[PDB]
Amino acid sequence: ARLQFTYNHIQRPVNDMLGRVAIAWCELCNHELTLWNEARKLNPNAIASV
Amino acid sequence: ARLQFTYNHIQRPVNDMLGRVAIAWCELCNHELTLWNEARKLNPNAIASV
Repeated sequence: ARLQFTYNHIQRPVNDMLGRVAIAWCELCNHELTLWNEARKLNPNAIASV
Repeated sequence: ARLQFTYNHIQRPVNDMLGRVAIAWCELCNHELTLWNEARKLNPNAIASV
């Protein structure tokens, strides 16, 4: 708990590696939400029941 | 670089393994393109903005 953010040269690779993971999830959510919100308008009963 | 494609019995398992990976990606692209290209006709503004 005292060391976690003090060693700058260890944190830089982590910020890059985890930042890329966070972005990948964000792009995937936008893709799925866009398809789901369009199907919702065509057939409300099916989408709501599922 | 000299060994890579000369040891025939090593390359056969690799051709099978990687051939299967390439096919899996190809089938997945056809599935996603088909859904995306239909949504594009229903709501061009939402799809283009994303």
